[PDB]
Amino acid sequence: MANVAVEFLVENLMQLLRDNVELISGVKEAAESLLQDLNDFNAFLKQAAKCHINENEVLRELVKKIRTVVNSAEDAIDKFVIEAKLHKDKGVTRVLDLPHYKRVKEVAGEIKAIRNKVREIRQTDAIGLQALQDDDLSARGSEERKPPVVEEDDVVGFDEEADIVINRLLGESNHLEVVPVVGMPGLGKTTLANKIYKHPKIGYEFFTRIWVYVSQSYRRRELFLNIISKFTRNTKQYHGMCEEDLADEIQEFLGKGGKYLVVLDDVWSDEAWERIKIAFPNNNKPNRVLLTTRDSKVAKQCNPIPHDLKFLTEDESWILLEKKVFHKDKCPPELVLSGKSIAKKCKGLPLAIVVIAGALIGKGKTPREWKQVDDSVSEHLINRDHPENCNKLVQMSYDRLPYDLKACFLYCSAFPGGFQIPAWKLIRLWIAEGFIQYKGHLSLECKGEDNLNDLINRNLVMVMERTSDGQIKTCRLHDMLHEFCRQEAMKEENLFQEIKLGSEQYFPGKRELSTYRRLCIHSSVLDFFSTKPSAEHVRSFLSFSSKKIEMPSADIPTIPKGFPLLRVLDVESINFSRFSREFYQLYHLRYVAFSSDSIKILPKLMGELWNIQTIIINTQQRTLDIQANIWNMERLRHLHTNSSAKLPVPVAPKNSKVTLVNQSLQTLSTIAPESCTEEVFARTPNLKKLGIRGKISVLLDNKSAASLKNVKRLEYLENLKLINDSSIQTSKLRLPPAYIFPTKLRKLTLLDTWLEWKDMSILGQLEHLEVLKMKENGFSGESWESTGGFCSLLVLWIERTNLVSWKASADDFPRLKHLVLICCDNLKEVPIALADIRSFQVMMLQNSTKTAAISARQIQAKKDNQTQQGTKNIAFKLSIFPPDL
Amino acid sequence: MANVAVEFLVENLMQLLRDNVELISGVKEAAESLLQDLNDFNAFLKQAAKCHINENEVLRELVKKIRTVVNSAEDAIDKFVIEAKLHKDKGVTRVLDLPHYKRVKEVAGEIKAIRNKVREIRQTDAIGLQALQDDDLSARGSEERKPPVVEEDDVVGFDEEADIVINRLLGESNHLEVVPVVGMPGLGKTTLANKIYKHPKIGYEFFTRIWVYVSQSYRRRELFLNIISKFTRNTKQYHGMCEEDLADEIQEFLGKGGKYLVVLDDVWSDEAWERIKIAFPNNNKPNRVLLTTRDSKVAKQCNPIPHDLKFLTEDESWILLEKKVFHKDKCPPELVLSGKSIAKKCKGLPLAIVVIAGALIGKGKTPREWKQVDDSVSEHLINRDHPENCNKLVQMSYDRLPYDLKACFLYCSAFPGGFQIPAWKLIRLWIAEGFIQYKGHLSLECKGEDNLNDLINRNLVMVMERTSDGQIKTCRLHDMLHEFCRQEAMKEENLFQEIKLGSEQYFPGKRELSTYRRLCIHSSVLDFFSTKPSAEHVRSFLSFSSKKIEMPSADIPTIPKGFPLLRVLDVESINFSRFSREFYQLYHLRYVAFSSDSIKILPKLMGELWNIQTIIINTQQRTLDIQANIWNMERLRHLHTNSSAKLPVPVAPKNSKVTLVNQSLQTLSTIAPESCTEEVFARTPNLKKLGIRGKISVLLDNKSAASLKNVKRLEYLENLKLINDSSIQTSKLRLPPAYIFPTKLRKLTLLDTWLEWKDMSILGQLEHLEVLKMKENGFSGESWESTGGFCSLLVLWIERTNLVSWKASADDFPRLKHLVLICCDNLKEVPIALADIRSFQVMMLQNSTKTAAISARQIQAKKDNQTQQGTKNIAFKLSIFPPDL
Ligand SMILES: O=P(O)(O)O[C@H]1[C@H](OP(=O)(O)O)[C@@H](OP(=O)(O)O)[C@H](OP(=O)(O)O)[C@@H](OP(=O)(O)O)[C@H]1OP(=O)(O)O
Ligand SMILES: O=P(O)(O)O[C@H]1[C@H](OP(=O)(O)O)[C@H](OP(=O)(O)O)[C@@H](OP(=O)(O)O)[C@@H](OP(=O)(O)O)[C@H]1OP(=O)(O)O
Ligand SMILES: Nc1ncnc2c1ncn2[C@@H]1O[C@H](COP(=O)(O)OP(=O)(O)O)[C@@H](O)[C@H]1O
Ligand SMILES: Nc1ncnc2c1ncn2[C@@H]1O[C@H](COP(=O)(O)OP(=O)(O)O)[C@@H](O)[C@H]1O
Repeated sequence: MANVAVEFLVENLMQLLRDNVELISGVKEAAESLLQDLNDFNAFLKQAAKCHINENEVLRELVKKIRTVVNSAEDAIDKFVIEAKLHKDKGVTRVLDLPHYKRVKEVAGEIKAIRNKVREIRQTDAIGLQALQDDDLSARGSEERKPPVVEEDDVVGFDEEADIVINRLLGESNHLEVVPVVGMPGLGKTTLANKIYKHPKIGYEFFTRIWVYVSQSYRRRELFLNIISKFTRNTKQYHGMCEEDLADEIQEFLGKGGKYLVVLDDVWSDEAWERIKIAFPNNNKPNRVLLTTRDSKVAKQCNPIPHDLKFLTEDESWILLEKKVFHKDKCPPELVLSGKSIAKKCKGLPLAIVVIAGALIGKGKTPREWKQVDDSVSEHLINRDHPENCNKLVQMSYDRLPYDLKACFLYCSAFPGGFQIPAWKLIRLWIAEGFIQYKGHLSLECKGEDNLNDLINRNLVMVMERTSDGQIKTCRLHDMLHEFCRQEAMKEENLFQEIKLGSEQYFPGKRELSTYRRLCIHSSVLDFFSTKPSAEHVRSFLSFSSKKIEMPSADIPTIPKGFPLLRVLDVESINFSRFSREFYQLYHLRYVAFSSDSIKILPKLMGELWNIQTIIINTQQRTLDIQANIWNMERLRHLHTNSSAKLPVPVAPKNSKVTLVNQSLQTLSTIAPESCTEEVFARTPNLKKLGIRGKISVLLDNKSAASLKNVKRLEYLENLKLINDSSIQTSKLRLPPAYIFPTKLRKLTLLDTWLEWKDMSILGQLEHLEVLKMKENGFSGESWESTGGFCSLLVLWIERTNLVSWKASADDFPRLKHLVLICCDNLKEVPIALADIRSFQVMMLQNSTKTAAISARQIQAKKDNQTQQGTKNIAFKLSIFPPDL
Repeated sequence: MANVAVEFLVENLMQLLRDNVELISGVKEAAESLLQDLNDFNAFLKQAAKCHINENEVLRELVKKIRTVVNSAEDAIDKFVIEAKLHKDKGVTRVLDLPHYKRVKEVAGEIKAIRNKVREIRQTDAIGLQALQDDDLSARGSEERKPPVVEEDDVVGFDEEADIVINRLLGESNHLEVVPVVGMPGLGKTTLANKIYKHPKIGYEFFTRIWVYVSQSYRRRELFLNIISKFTRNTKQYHGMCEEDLADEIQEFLGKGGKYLVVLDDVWSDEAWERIKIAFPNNNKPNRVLLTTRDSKVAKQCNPIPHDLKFLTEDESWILLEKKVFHKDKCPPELVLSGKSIAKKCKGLPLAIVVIAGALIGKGKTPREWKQVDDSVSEHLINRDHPENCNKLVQMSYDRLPYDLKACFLYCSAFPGGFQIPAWKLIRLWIAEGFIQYKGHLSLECKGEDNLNDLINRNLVMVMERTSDGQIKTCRLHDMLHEFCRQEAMKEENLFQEIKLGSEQYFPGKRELSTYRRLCIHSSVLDFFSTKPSAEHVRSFLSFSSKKIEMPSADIPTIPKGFPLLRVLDVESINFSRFSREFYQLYHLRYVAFSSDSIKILPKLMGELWNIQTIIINTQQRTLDIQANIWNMERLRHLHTNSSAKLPVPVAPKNSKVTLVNQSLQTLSTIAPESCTEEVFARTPNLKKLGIRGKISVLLDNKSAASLKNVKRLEYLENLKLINDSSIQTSKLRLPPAYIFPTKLRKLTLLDTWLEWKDMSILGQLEHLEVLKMKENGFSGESWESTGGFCSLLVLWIERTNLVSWKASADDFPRLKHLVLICCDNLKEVPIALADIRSFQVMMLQNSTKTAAISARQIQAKKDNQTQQGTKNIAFKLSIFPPDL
C-alpha cells in the first residue's frame, strides 16, 4: 500500500530532522516542505482508499507517481544522507569544501527537483481529494481481536478417510508398500495424513514414525540428514559421508527399532519418489510409507491403487464454515441461510471454506455483510476445475485486510515457498521494514505478535510449530496463498523482486536491478555474487535457505558496493569469514542477520552505524567479544547471538551530559557472565529477555560481580536463561533468595547448572513464573520432595534428569498443564497427586523407566476415572516416546 | 589399448619390487607371479594386435578379460601398498601385528585370489597362442619422423573468399555492421577469418583489431575482461566490476582508438550475439564485426546477406592434398591417379582432405597403400550430408596410429572442448599417466614432444601459438575431432568419463562412480564436491575451469577421501586455502597441480609422498618457503612454481653413505636466489631449466654467495631466467665473465636486471645461446654499440627499455631471424646494417618511435630489393603497430 511507503519516508525524515541537524542542515528547507507535502499526501491516499480503488483507474492514476516522487524523494534523501556522512568522513575543516560540496549541492538540486515534483502534484489539484471526500464508504470504528488457542483441531468430514487409511495399515505383513494420497491442492490430503500420524492405533502399532517433507525443491542429502537426525543425537560422522552412505545408515536405523512408518509429503514427481526410495529398508516387516501427492500419474507409479481423497459434503462444508467463522460458538439463525448458501457454493473444497470464513470474520457478522459475501462467492465460483477460482477467492478475502496487515501478508510471500518461517525473526523483520509503527500502549514487538495472531485467525497463515507456552514458533504460508501473494508483491505493488534462474536464463542486468526495491534470492546466491551485480535502489536484501554457504574472500565486498542503501540484510544462511570496510558505510542499515565460523571480535567500526535495530550472529566460536559501542547505537532493540558475547565496559563520556541509557533495548540473548555487572543492567531499563552463557558459577560466586543479584534491577525482565558451558563440576551451586529475582519473571531456563533439588523451593516462591524448563541435568539429585510454591506455573520441562524419587502433592503443582519427561531413567515413577491436579492434561515420557510409564498410565487412569465419573477436570492425553515402557 | 594398462602395471610393480621390499614383503611371491603373467599377457596382446582382432569374434573375447584381471590386480596391489604404508605409520613394533595385519592380509587375500585368477587365463591363454601366432600382418620396421616447421601457411583456393570478404567491408562508413560467415563444420571459415584478420589491407585500414573466441559455452564477463586486457595491462580490478559496466569501459577503450574490426569466432546461438553486441559502440564510424557460425539462422539474423563458404574444387582438392601429404616435395607420378581420385572423393571439405593426408602419411608412400586408401574412402563416402562420414574418416586415420599415440588423441579429449592446452602441461600429464614409457635414450620430455609433433603432422591436433623460438606453445583439438575423441574414449576404451551435468540431471551415484578410472570435471565442481562423493577406482582428477574457484574451508577434505588412489591431481583452477591430513596419506601421487593465494609454506609431510614427478604451485604470495625434503623424493622431475621458492638446505645423512643426488630432475623453475647454493646445484646434476626470482643483486654480489658462479656446474642447463623483484635500484649490477655460464645454454631472459649495455659483449661471447629475451628494462642505458659475439643467436626480444642510440654492423648478428621491438618509445632508429642479414625474416615493431618505424620500412625495402636481385633470400615480413606507420 502506498500509505506504507509514504509513512515510512515521513517517519525517517522526522527522525533525521530531530536527531541530526548537520545531516540535513544543507537541505532542511526542502526536506521540511517534503515532509508537510508527504503528510497531506498520506491524508489524500487515505481518502482515496475510502473510495473503491480496484474499480477506478483515474483515482489510481492520481495516486500513481505520488509514490514515484516519494520513491525518488526517498532515494534522493538517502543519497544525501550517505553523501553528507561521507563529507564527515573526509573530516574537512574547510569553511567551503570546494571539492564535493558542489556535488552535494547538485544532490540538493535533485532534492529540490523532487520538492518541485511534489509541489507540481499539489498544483495539479490543491488536494485532489475533493471528489474522494464527496464519497466515503465503509465508515466504522475499530474493535479488538482475540489471541487464538488451538481451535477446531478436529477435522470435519475426514475421519472416515482416516479409518480407511488406518485399515490399509497391516494389509499385508512383511513388506514395504506406499499408500498414494491423491487430491487437488488444498483438498486436505496433508491434514488427513497428519491425522493418521497422530492416530493412537498408528502410534501403538509402529514403534518408529517419521514426518518427511518432500517439497518440489527437495534435496536428497538434506532430506536424509534429517531422518538421521531424529534417531541419533550426534550426527558428526554422517555429515562427512556420501548420500549413499546416508541412505545405508538410514536403512540400518529404521531396521533397528522394529517396524516403522514414514510420511513423504508433497511428492511432486515420480523421479523424486524413486530417488528417495532407496533409504527405506525392505526388511521383511509390515512397514508402510504414506505419500501425499497432487498428481495422479505419480500416485499411480507409486501404487496402482491410489486412495483418492473425496470432497466435503454440503453438511460437512457448512459445519466447517460455521466452526471457522464463529470458532466455538454456533451460527446465529438469521445468518444460517447465507452461510449455508456460501458453503454450498464452495463445492466441498476446504480451502475455499476456510478462506471465506476468514473473509466473513474480517467483514463482520451482519446479514448485509453475509449477503454481500454470498453474492460475491456466487460471482467468483461459476467454474469448478480452474485453479484460479481459489485465487479469486483469496483476492476477495485479501482486499478486506487492513493496509498494514496487507504489507506483512505480502512480505510473507518473499520467504522461500515451503520454508517454515521463524516467528520472532519475521516480527523483527517487519519492525525493521517499518511496516509496524508504535500504536497505543503495545510495544512494537507486541503489536507485531498481535498482527501475526490476526493473520493466523484469518487463516491466511498456517502454524507449523507452537512453543511450549502455546505461542506460535514457526509459520508457513499455504502454497496457493504463497503463489498469490508472490505474484501480487512482484507485479501489482513491486514490494520485492526475486531472481530465480532457470537453466537457460541468466541474471538480470544492472539496468533491471536499478528498478528493484527489495531483493530475494533462493537460487545460487554465490553465482549472483560472481556476476558482481550493482543496484543503487535496492534497500532490502533477503536470502533464506537450509544449506549454509561460504563467502569467497574475493566476493566479500560485493554486497556493500553492489547495494549502498541497504536496510534489511538477511544473509543468515551465508557464512562470512570477515567483513570488508565497505560494510561499515551501510549507514541505512536496520537489520543484520549473518552467520560466521571464524569471527571472534565484532569490530569497533560496526559501532558507527546508528540506525540498526536487530543483530543476529551465528558463530562456532565459544566467545564473541563485542567491541562495538552498543551504548551509542540508541535505536538498538535486540542483540541476538548464540555465543558468549562479552559486552564492552560502559563508560560515560568525561565531558558529556548525555546519559547512555538505551531505553529501547529489549533483548540480550547470550551475553557472557563476566559482563553481567551493575552498569550494563543500569543502562537497559526496559530489558525484557535476558540470557547468559558461560561459567554460571561466576554469577553464583561472591568474588565476581554479584551478577545474579544485579539481575534484580531489571524490573521488566520476563525471560531468563542460564547456560553453563563448563563440562567440569568444580563445586555445587546454591541459588540466591527468591526476592533477588525480577518480580515479573515468567519464563526461566536452566541448562547444565546441576542445581540441588533443595533449591526448587526457591523457584517455587516465584509468584509469576509460568514456564520452568531445566535441561541437561539442570537440577542434580536423587530425591525430590516438592514443597509447593508454584502457584502460577503452567508447564514443567525436565530432561536428562538423574532423579530417582519424586514426591508431590496435589497442592504442590496446582496450575501445571503439561509435563515433559526426557532421559529420566533414574526416576522410578511419577507422583499420583500430580494425576489429581485438573490442569495437567498432556505429558511426555521419553527414555524413562517402564515402571514410570505404568504409573503414568495410572495417572491418565485417574484422569480417565474423572472422565468416566463425569467429574470435570481438564481432559488428559498421554505421550510416551518408547511404547515399550 | 590394453597393452598400455598392462605395461604400466608391469613397470609400477617392478619398481615397487626394486625400491621397497617391506611394502611388498607380505605378498612378494604373488607380486612376482603377477609380474610374469603380465609380461606374457602383454606379449599375447601384442600378437593379437598383429592380427585383426575385430575380424574374429573369438579373438575379441580372448583379448577381453585379460584387461579386467590386470585392472583388478592394480586395485588390489595399490590398496595393499597404501595399507602397508599405513601399517608403517602405525609403527607397531610387535613381531606379530595380528590386529590389522589380518586386514592388510585381507587385501593380501584379494591379491592372492587375483594372482591365481591371472595364472588362470594364462592357462587359457596358453591354449590358442599358436593359433594366434599362425597369422601376422604389416611386418615392417619403424622409421624416423621429422620436426614440423610451419608449412602450407597459404590456404588453397581461398583468396577468392578472402577478397570478397575484404570487399564487403567499408560498404557503409560511419556505421557498425556485422558480416555473417556460414558453412558446415570444418569447412575452413575460421581459416578464412584468420587470413582476413592478418591481411595487410585490413592491418592498414582498421587500427584496432581484436580476435575473440565464442565457444558453445562462453561466459560474457570472461571475454569482456579479456578484451579489456588488450588495451590495459591488468584485469584484477574489473573482477570487481559489473558485466554491463565492463561493457561500457570496453566501449570507451575501443571508441577512443579510431576505427575497429573485431572477429567473433564460432558463434552458436542468436542469444549469445544479442547479449554480446552491447560492448561495441555504434559511435558513427566505419567499423565492422566478422562472426563465424555453423548455423544459417543466426547468420541471417545478424545480417540478411550471409556469406556462404564455397567448397574446394577438384583441382584445389588435389593440390591441397598433395601439399599436405608430400609437404614441399611434389607427388611421385605413380601415385598421382590415386591421389586425385581420393581428393575427388572428399567432395571438397578441407577437414576430410586434411585427415586423409594424415592417414596417407601414416601408411607410407607405396602405390598399394594408396590403392587401399582409395578403396576405403570410396567405401566410407557414399553419402554427403551425413556428418558421420567425417567421423568414419577420422576413424580410418586413427586405426593406423601407434597405440602410444592412440592413447593420446583419446586422452586429448579430456581437456574441456575449445580449451587451449598448454603443451608443457599436456606432456607432463602424459608422463605422469604413464602413456610414455622408456624406449631408447631420449629424455622422457623429448619423447613426449616428438609424440606431440607427430600428432600435429598427421594434422589431428591444430596448433594455436608457438614460442618465440618456434617450438609449440599451445594446441587444441578441432571440434569434430574432439567430439569423435570424447565419444570414443568414454565408450569404447573407458579411458575416462566426464561428469558434466545437464539440466534436470543428477551426479552419478556411488555405484556408477565405482566403475570410473579417471574423472574430468569441466562445469560446476563445487556442486560435485558438496555431494560428498566417493570412489576408490578413480586414479585421475582433471578440472580445467575458466575462473579460479575457491574450495570452502569445510569442503576441503573431500578429494583425498573421495579418492584415495589418486595419481594425477590437476586442480590448477581451484584455490585451496589449506591442505587436509587425508591429502598427505595420498601415496600414489605422481602429478600435483593446484593453485592458492595464502599458502606460504609447503608442508613437511608433503615430502613423504615418494612417487611424485611433477609439482605446480600458482601461489599469489611473493615467497613460498618450501620445507618438503625434495631431496628425498627420488622420482622428482619438476618443481614448477611462480613465487620465489626457497629450497630446503640439503644435509647428507650423518650415518648413511646414500647420496641425495637426484638425477631425474629437470627443472627448478623459480627458486629463490638465496637457494642458488653450491650443494643445491651438486644435487641436481642433470638440471635442464633453471629460473630465479628475487633480488638478483644477491647473486651478482660475490660476498653473499658466488651464485651465478655456481650456475657454472649445471653442465646440461639449457634455459635460464633471472627475474628481479626488487624495485629499488640500490646499485649497478655486473655480469660475471662469459666462461662461467654453462656451455650449452640456449635460452636466457632478464627482467628488471638494469644491466649496463656494455655487458652485452659478455652475452655475445656465448656460442650456443639462441634466444635472448630482455623484458621490462632488462638492460639500462641510452647508447648501445654492437661489438659482435652473437654467432648463433636467432631471436632478439626487447621490451620496455630506455635505449636511445643503437649502433651495429651486419657482422654482429649473422644468424638473426626474428626481431621484436616492444615499447621502445625512446629508441630513435635501428641500424640499417641489419638489412644485410640473410637469415633476417620477421621483425615486429610495437608502440615505438615513428623514426624507428621509418628506418624499419627502409630495411623492408632494402630486403625487397635484395630478394628481387636473384639471391635465394627467404621471405621477409614487417609488422608495425600503428597503421599511420
Ligand atoms: O610457456 P611457459 O611454460 O608459460 O614459459 C615461457 C617462459 O619459459 P620458456 O621460454 O623457457 O618456455 C617462462 O617460463 P615459466 O614462467 O613458464 O616457468 C614464462 O614466464 P611467465 O609465464 O611467468 O610469463 C613465459 O610466459 P609468457 O608466455 O607469458 O611469456 C613463457 O614464454 P614463452 O612461451 O614465449 O617461451
Ligand atoms: O528449541 P529451540 O529452537 O532452541 O528454542 C528454545 C525455545 O523454544 P520453546 O519456547 O518452544 O521452549 C525458544 O525458541 P523460540 O520459540 O523462541 O524459537 C527460545 O527460548 P525462549 O522461549 O526463552 O525465547 C530458544 O532460545 P535459547 O536457545 O536461547 O534457549 C530455546 O532454545 P533451547 O531449546 O536451546 O533452550
Ligand atoms: N476438514 C478440514 N477442517 C479444517 N481445515 C481443513 C479441512 N480440510 C482441509 N482444511 C484446510 O487445511 C488447512 C490446514 O491444513 P493444510 O496443511 O493447509 O492442508 P490442505 O492445504 O491440504 O487443506 C486448514 O486451515 C484448512 O484451510
Ligand atoms: N584451402 C583450405 N581451405 C580451408 N581449410 C583448409 C584449406 N586447406 C587446408 N585446410 C584445413 O582444413 C580445415 C578447415 O576447417 P577448420 O578451419 O578446421 O574448421 P572451422 O572453420 O569450422 O573452424 C583446417 O584444419 C584448415 O587448416
